[PDB]
Amino acid sequence: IPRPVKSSFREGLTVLEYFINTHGARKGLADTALRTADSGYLTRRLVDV
DNA sequence: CGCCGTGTCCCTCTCCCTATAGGTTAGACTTTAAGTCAATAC
Repeated sequence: IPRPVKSSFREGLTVLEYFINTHGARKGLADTALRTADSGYLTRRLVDV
């Protein structure tokens, strides 16, 4: 996002900067959740082989 | 005229009432194993 956020968490974010941060936060959380299953399947296949 | 590669698509796997005939059980009668007492001997 080319804006970008220009406030630290000590100064306190504005409304739009926080709303922009929420994108990446939720994306990372969901990506981690799917990465667990990916790692599990890789482990199972390598164990079988 | 006669056969072979490439492409697309489909599919699969993963994360009512009546009438007859026959079998079943429940219920009571007489018999039997069972619980009981009284006298006795060592």
